[PDB]
Order: sequence, then C-alpha cells, then structure tokens
Amino acid sequence: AIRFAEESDLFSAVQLFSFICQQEKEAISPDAVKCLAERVIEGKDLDQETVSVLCRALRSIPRPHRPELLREIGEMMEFLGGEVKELLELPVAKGGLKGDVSAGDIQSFISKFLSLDGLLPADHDRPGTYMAAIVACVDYITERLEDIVSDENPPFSIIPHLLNINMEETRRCGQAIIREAAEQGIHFPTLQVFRFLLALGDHNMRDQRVYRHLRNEF
Amino acid sequence: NPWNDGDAGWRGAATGARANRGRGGFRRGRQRVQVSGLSDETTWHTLKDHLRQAGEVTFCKVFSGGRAVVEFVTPEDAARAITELQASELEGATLFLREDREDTVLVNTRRKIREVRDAQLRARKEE
Amino acid sequence: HELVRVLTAFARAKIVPPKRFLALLGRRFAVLNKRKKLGSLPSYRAFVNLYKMGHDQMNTFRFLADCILETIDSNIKAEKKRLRLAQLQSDPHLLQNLRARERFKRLTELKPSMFTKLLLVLARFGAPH
Amino acid sequence: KVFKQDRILKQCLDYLVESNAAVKLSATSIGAMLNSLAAIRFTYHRSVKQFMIAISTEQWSEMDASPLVKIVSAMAKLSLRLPQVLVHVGDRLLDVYTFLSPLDTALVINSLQSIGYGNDEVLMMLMRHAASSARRWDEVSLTLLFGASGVHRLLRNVEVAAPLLEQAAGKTSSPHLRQRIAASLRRSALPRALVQSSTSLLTG
Repeated sequence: AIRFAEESDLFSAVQLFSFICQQEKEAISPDAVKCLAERVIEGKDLDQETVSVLCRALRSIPRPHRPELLREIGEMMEFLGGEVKELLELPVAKGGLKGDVSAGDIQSFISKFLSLDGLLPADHDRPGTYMAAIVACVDYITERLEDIVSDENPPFSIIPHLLNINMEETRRCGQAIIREAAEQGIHFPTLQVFRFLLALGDHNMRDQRVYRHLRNEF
Repeated sequence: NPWNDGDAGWRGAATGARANRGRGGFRRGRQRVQVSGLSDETTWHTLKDHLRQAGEVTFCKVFSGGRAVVEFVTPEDAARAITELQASELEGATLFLREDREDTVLVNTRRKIREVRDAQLRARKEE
Repeated sequence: HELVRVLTAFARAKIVPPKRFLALLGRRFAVLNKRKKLGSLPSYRAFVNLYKMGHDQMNTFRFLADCILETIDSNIKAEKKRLRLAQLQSDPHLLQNLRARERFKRLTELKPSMFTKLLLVLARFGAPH
Repeated sequence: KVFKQDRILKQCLDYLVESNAAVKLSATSIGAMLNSLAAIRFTYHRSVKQFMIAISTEQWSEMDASPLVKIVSAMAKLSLRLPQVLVHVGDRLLDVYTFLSPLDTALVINSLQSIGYGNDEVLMMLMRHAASSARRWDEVSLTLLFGASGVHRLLRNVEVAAPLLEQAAGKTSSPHLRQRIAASLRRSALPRALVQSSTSLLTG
C-alpha cells in the first residue's frame, strides 16, 4: 500500500479500498489504508453508483478499527459530501439526480448517504459539506414530495434514517412526508402505524393534521 | 378475509406477549365425531388425551358450550369410538357423542341410491 | 370527475380492464382529491364500478368508503355548527317521513336503498364495525 | 454444546441481579434460564440463591403452571432448598393444580420429594389429582412418579393409591421398575390384603 499512493489509478485505488474494507478483522492494518485515504480523496467526476460503493466501503470499517481512522473518515466524508452536492444539481443527461423520475432510485442513494452519519462519535462535530449535503437532500425531497409518495413503491423506508439524524431540519422533512401521506389517505400495515406512532411519541412533534390520521389508523 | 389482505396484525406480530407461549427452550439460538357437554376450560390437549383411549386423532377443535369436532386417523379408530366412549366421565364434563353419518363425500354417495330408486319409482308409477 | 367519467364509460362498454391500470387510477384519485373534494355520488359511482368488474385491491375501495364517510361527517358537523350558532344568538305518516327523507338526501346525497347496500358490502368485506 | 465455563456465566448472573433486572423479566424467560443453568451443574450456588431471592411476591401470584413446573424442576435438579420460596410455591399451587397435565403432576411430585418439602396436605391433594386422571397416565409419568425418592410416604390412603396401581401394572414393562415398586409397597399403611394382591401381579 505504500507505493500505490502514486503507482495506482483512481478506479483501481477505490476498488482496492473496497476490497480491503470488506475483509475480516484478523487481517486488517490501519497504516495500509491510511495511504489509500489520501490517494482516493482526489477525484473529479465519479458515477453515482460508484460513489455509493465508496459510501458502502466507508460503512464496512470494523468497529474497533473505526476510532483509529477517524481523520481519514472525516476526509472521505468531506470528499463524498462535495461530490454529492455537485451531483444533485446535475441533469439526468449526465446522470444527475435532479432529472430523476422514480422513487426507488433516489431512496437507494439518500438512504446510504444518510446512514453514512453513524461513523463519527456523538462528542464530535460533522463536516460542513456533509451538513450542507443533508440540507441539499432535504431541499431536493421537499421540492418534489408529491411524486415520490404517489409511486407504487412509497419511500417510507427512508423515514427512520432522517429521524436517526440529530439534525432537527431533517425531522421537518420526515414529518412532511407522513403529512402528505395523511393528506393522501394511504393505508399502512399495523406494525408500520405503531412504529410511526412511537416515532411521534419520542420526538414529540405537534402537528395536528397527521394527529387525526394517526388516531383513525390506530 | 379480504379486508385483512394478508396483514398478519398483532396476532402474528412479535410482541413480548407472544414469545411467552414459546416454551420450546430457546436452544438453537435464532366420519368426524361431534362431542358435546364439555367445559370451555377443557383444553384440546385434554380432549386428545381422553378420546385417544378409543382411537387416534388427526384434528380436533372445541367450540363455545363444549361442542367440538374430532377427525379420526382410520375408520377403525371411529367404529370403536362411536359406541365406546359414550357418556364417559371427564373433569365433571360427561360427554355426549353424535356422529355425522352423512359426509361431504357420503352425500354424493347417497345421490345415486336416491336417483336409481327414483327411476324405479317412476317405472312403478308409469305401470 | 374526468377519471370517474372514464370509469363509467369503460363500464358502459363492458370491457375486460387491465386491473393494474384501474388500481393505478384509484391511487391517483386520492392525488387529485386534494385539489377538489370528490362528491359522495361520484365516489359511490366509482365504488359500484370497481365492484362490478372484479377489482380486488381493497385500498381503492377503502379510499372511496372513507371519502363517503368524510362527506357525511362534514355535512353533519356543518349542521351542528349551524345549530350551535343559532344557540349563540340567545296521511300523517307521510307527513313525518318527508322530513326524514329530505334530511337523509340533504346529508348523504344518496337514497337509503343504496346506502343499505354500501353497508352490506362493507359488512361483506369484514371491516371493523 | 455442554460447554462448562462457569467462570463466564457467573459474570452474566451477577449482572442480572446487580441492575435489579431480575424482577421485571418474563416468567417463561426465567423458567428457561434456570432450567438451562440446571443442565451443566452450575457451581456458584450463592449467586443463583441471590437471584432467586430478588423476585417479589407479585410475580409468584399469577404465574402460569407451565413455567412454574420448570422453575421447581430447575430448583430441584440444582439441589436447592430455599425456605421462603417453597411456601410461595405451595400456596400458589392451590389455585392451579387442576390445570396441571398428568406429566406435570408426575414431575411436580418427585421434584418436591427430592427437595425435602414436608407440607403433607399439598402433596396429598396432588396425589388425589393424579389418581383422578389415572386412566390418562402413560409410562413416562409412571416412571417419574413411582421412581421418586421416598414415595412410600405418598402411598398413604387406600383410595388415593389403588386408582393408579392397576395402570402401573398394565402399562410399565421394565422389570427393574416392577421390582422397585414391589419393594416400595411393603413400607406403607396399605392393608395386607391389598399389598399382597398388588404384589401378586406387580412382581415380574
């Protein structure tokens, strides 16, 4: 890994990083991938599914090793946040997310990027680009809330992740999704209804339009 | 029923009151007799225990008021049970037994003895 | 109402529908319902249509039933509001039956002979009473 | 796996009582944990005793019979004779004894006999219940009952023993058990005619 900081290409570097992050604990060393950290951080344009692969590799860091590579994790966070921020406003002609039409495709992407938060400890801050990217996702879903829910595959699976984020801003979007659903009169299985009711209880949101729907559905 | 449309509900949920029934041990680390006069407390286990004295049982189900239906394994398990366990005593709930001599298949069995005899009767009437 | 008209014309021609397409229309009914509330009579029209070409998706029926109940509830609440505001200011058998019939028609916008079949089908579905 | 690592299980069983989590646990979970701890012959008995003491009176008041028999069996196989919990079990058994299956009665009789429980009237009522369902007993229940330690004392009255004596001769087939019951008959208060008649068919 020492020589591959300059004798490797970005695609090969990220593929090797993914392979190493997928390996078991007993054959993982920090110093090996600490160099790949600054090797793969540099990039210009990368496909959405490939950056999703990088997010998956970021997830796959073993938990005891995780505190050791916190700085590399933060640098990767900054890079991927900048890339997703540039990617959201790109048109669908170049694969950008603003020209997308479906609900599964996005929920496969913002779900990974939002679950990516659970890496840094609670007593630590978050990268500025990461927070701005979360804000960008919130705006991108609030601008087209109506078509996402009306799909045959509703996006409700993304609801918990936004509520997992300490960021309050995300709670407004999470509540807005179920608000539009209540104004749409959808039906849910009883387990999902109870889960949403518990989520209402924990974060003590004070919306009234969804209160009637939750009461009738419970 | 259609309004359930496959929703398991709270009966099939994973509530803490459901794992209590699971007394397995948590080891591996994850033709039919109509019987009346029983007590509603009488479990199906006690039902099988009492009426297996006559013959083996595949299915059995209780109803409110002591009415219950039991399906036998073989016709011999029935031919003995229809007349042996009548008015026997169990848990202060002396049983009274009736047997559905007509079956969902035996009705079609009776259809032909009905119709050929009807043809004979018609021949008699014509003559 | 255009989609309800589409449904009743399709029923008039007695075609064999692509049931998935009907379910998609039923789902979009609630999308359009936000702009303008669907009437009780059009909603029951759609109910009897989707009944008579063998639709079995439940949720489409549930939305229409809840819409009809919502219309009835809103009418009753408006009547009670009027009576409360009035409070805040401070053969003979036919003679009796005319008031009941007019109140029924004013409230649910439908005959009893057809309300009593909507309740019949809802009971048939096994909905919680 | 029958993995004997008691020095590890001691940590978990200390944690269960340190956090006061032994009281809110479901009864079935307790009846499985203790039965499992009675499978590898646990050694640090004092911690198990402190675990047993923690559960309060409210819990014993309405436990189902099926976890209760598991708990008493786990206590017996662990060779525990706690005084103030046996009275709870004894008075709680007053209300649910009719619901016990024949296997449960057979298990309860020997589980109580092996722990030195000496409240005679409850064992007599259990024996009466067992004799009531005498026609409903299979071979395993006969082995668990007639093979109990010191069963001679539980052969007291004539009408509480005869109803099950026949079934014993008819069903069980191991000669060793036949000789055991024949020998045990001689140390009871049953009359000589009945003892002689029973041993006339039992021995074999």
